[PDB]
Amino acid sequence: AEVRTIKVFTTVDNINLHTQVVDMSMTYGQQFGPTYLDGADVTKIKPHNSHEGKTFYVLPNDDTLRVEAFEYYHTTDPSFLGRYMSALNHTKKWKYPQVNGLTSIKWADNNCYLATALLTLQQIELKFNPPALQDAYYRARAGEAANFCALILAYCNKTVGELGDVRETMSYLFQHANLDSCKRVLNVVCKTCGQQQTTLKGVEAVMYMGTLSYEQFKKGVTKYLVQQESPFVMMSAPPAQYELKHGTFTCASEYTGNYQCGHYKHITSKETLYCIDGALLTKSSEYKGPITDVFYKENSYTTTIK
Ligand SMILES: Cc1ccc(N)cc1C(=O)N[C@H](C)c1cccc2ccccc12
Ligand SMILES: [Zn+2]
Ligand SMILES: [Zn+2]
Repeated sequence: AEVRTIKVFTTVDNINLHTQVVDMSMTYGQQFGPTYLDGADVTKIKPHNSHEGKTFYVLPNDDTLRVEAFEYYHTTDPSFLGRYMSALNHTKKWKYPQVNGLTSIKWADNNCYLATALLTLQQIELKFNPPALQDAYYRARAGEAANFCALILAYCNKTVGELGDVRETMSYLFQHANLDSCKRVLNVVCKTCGQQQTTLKGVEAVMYMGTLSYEQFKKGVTKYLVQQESPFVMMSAPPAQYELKHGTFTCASEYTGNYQCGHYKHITSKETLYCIDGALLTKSSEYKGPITDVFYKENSYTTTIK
């Protein structure tokens, strides 16, 4: 049989391309292990004349790719690239409309939690350690968030169509952001026992579960905030009917519904109050509803309590 070939580029990061020659009589799986073309799995398919020149992903089956891959994703999960492509295969069909000055995601495949989280990240100062996330966040800020959402699914071990928790997701991303300058000192007091002062750093320093109001946390829940050093704070608690006031907060997640089967919305404080429901938009001067996460910006705070 006539043995024909084409040339292609393989990569793990789409930053280093490595020219390959493929036998057209064999599937890519017989030459590259698993193989993808914008996420679509091409392991079981044989080369086409049109694939010549095009860039193909591969699993890091050789030391170069392993290095390239860790340097780019900051992970060694042997399944990461696969889960990123499969997700990407899906998130590329999503629409990412600009809603109220920000990138959003039209509802599809239970992505309400990804949308609310993508709106939140555009609004708080976050610097990602993995290049993959740095690169995809920057393209994402410009309405091309298909890769950003697909990497989030793969970093948070979720599959398209499953519902996630906003707070759990953001927690994952925080583990990949550079939040080392972040500190938190708490003081707790009893009139009989004593007082316990905790100090927290990093991810734990910007996240709290039990209250939605920063102001309450500075007065007392007796636990009170003594010092906080962070670009922002995330205040979280199980959904409770709550009232947000223009100007007192940056953003917030509304979780309507039941445990692991509800709907998420994002409220943002700009010149007025806006509800960003995926690709839908309402404005209002006040807002009340089932709120679970409030986000407040910050630089430095020190208490006056003694
Ligand atoms: C969407 C989702 C996916 C995975 C997991 N593990 C949880 C959730 C989820 O529903 N979280 C909301 C905010 C929630 C959190 C905490 C307590 C809650 C009690 C009652 C209702 C909602 C509650
Ligand atoms: Zn006591
Ligand atoms: Zn208490």
